[PDB]
Order: sequence, then structure tokens, then C-alpha cells
Amino acid sequence: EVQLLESGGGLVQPGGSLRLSCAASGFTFSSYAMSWVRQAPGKGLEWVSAISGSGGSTYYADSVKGRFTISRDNSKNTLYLQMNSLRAEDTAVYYCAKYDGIYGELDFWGQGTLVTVSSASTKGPSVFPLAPSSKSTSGGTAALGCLVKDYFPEPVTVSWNSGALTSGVHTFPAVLQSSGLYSLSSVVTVPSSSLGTQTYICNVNHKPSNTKVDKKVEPKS
Amino acid sequence: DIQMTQSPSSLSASVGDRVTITCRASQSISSYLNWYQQKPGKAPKLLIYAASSLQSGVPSRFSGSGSGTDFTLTISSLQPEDFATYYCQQSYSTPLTFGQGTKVEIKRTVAAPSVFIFPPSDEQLKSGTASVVCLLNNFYPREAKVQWKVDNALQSGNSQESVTEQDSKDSTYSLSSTLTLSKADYEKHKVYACEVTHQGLSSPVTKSFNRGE
Repeated sequence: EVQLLESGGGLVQPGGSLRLSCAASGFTFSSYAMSWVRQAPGKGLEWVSAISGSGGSTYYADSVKGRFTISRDNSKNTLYLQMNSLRAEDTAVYYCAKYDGIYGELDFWGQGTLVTVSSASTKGPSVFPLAPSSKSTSGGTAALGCLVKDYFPEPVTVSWNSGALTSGVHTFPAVLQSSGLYSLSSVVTVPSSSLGTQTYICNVNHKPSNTKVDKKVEPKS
Repeated sequence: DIQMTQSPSSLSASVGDRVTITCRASQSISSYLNWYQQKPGKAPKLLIYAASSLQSGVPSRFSGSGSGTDFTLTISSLQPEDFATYYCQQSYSTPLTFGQGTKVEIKRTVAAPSVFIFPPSDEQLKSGTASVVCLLNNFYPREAKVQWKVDNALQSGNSQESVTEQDSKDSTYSLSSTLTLSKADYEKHKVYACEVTHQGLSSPVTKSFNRGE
């Protein structure tokens, strides 16, 4: 397929620097313009930078001009955003995106990569079970989950049974505690009859701190 | 720099309804305008390029209109999966500005939450803290009130909420409230209630447990 894969985003220091790469595939990169668009969490889209197919021209947003540098290596099929003098307002998911016609329309986008500009420390999460019980049952359905507490920075991915369980799942948005660390919950609603027959294991991955917890969640009465 | 304004900034409509989102550029920008849909936790997706033309594979119920300083995205008949935030972008004169976005959420029939409570885990209790979670599952509308009680005493300041985005199939929401207090304080009390107010509930519903069972 036509494709765009971001990498290299993650935790970085204020006044620091970071490099963003975009592994293009599925078409010939040499052919069209390219773009970086950022989205600060819970906020709107903001165009950062654009670059022609040769490398010819590069244009930048005002707020990033003189700090950020866009570049493309056609030979290995990759797009770059060199980020210098990182400020707090640069914290954002940065999207790799391909242009189309003379429309200036972006017709395909990568799935983004989080950049966090913070002095705060990395910290892996603790995964506690959210045990099902009768206080967790209401008419053949039983709810259960995992509490992914005290972690920094974003994100954590949570799966259930390696990926085998997707139905009834509700992995919540994270909330920043007063302690400066994030916390989230993933819950699932299953049949109550399966409680002593079927295993339930939440799979938590917090890459920025390199943590990989599998927690078994067992019934309470 | 041309300031793109979208209106409305948020909107509620039912399935099959006609939706009209307005994007206004503060100077003529010919037919250089583009429509993007952003579903949650996912990348934007081009809908209307050239202010009126449709990207391939994009449902024909989406339509673009306008030139000069006034543009419209129209969805002819809304559907569950159309839940998203919609952005216009002028591609005419650099810097390439974006509209501030329009949040489209689906109106559906009232659903009351299924409420569940979870005491803190033995594992956490060791570590020194106690997190009690209350879960409100699959309800419409989004507006809901969760009150924590500790031995019938109303709690304030010691809790945090999180709402899932609207479910693209059945248009419902889920909420989790997390009461966090110290093992010291947690062990000073017996009854831990979660009292939930909602439209789809005749009267507030309480879920509780006694520390020790």
C-alpha cells in the first residue's frame, strides 16, 4: 500500500534537540512534495513544514523557522524533521504526510509520533488488576480491567490476551495526576460464565521507559 | 497569514441527518481549500480536495462547495462512523493555515450506564496507596455525574475522570472515575460508594463495597 512511517519521537529536554524520520513506501518518494503537521494534545492541527520532491524548496511555519529543518533522502526513501531548541509548545504528535496535486492537498498521512518536551523523568507504570466480582457483574456480563498507574511520559498501549480479545474493550484516555505522572485504565466486559474457564491477561507496553507487563486478572467471589 | 474559521466548533446530529460545516477564509483563496476528517487516535484523512472534488474511496455523501472566501462541507446523511473532528486547510498562500476544527458527534437514543466498582488491589495496597475505580459503561448522552462517598461523606478533590470517545458503531460513551487516597486514610473507613447521576436513570444509582469483603 501507499505508506508513511514516523519514528524517533519521544521524550526530549527543553532547549534540547530531536530528529524525526519518516519511512516512506508503496510509491516513488521522488515524485511529490512532503509535509510535517503537528497536533498538540487535545488541540488542533498545525502545519510545521513542507519540502519539494528534489529537495528544491523548503518552507516552514513561523513559530518553528530558525529552529526546525526539513530534509529528504530520496535514495533510502526517508523524510526528516530536525528539531532544535525544543520548547514546551512543541510537545505534539508529529505527522508525516504526502502531497498530491497542485491542490496543496495532503492525500496520505502516517499515524504520527509523540514528541514530549519536558525536563521530568521517565518512569515505568505499575499494573494492578481490576478484578471482576458480583459488584462487577450485572446480568451475565462481568467487567474487569487493569489500572496502569503512575507513568511518564505518554503513551502506553494495552492489549488483552496478546490481541485475542478486542470485543467489549475500553482503554481510557490517560489523565495527568497532580504528581506529574499519568494514569489510565483499560477494562473489558465478558460473559460471567467464562470467569473460571477462560484466562484474562492485560498486556501493557510502555516503550519510552522500556516496560512490558502482563497481568493476570482473577475473579473475586 | 490567512485565518481559517470553522463553524460550528461542535455539533450534535442524528443518523441520516444533513450536516453543514462552514469554513471561512479572511481573503480570497480561489478553490484552494481542503477537507480533512480526523477520527480519534488516528491520522487525518483527505475528504474534499480542491474545495469540491472527492478523494477516491470517499463516500459520496460527503460534498464540498464554495470558492473565494466561503466554503462548506456537507454530509448528506450522517452515520455512526462519521463521528470525528473536521478540519479545513487553505493551501493557497503560505503559511498553510488550518481551521480550528468542528467536532461532530452522533445523537442517539438515551442509554443509561452500567455502573461497576472495583476496590483497590492487594498488590497496590502494599505499595502505600489505594485507587478505587468506578466504571460507567456504554451510555448516551456524554453528560454524567459521579459522586464519591466514603462512609456517606461526599468527597471532593481526590478523584479523576476519563471519558472514551464516542463508539463509532453504537454511538455510546464510557467513563472511569478513579478515587485515590492513602492506605492510611483508606483504612480509616468502611463504606466506599460511587453515586452516579444520568439522564437515562430515573434517580441516581449508587454502587458500593465494604472494605473487608
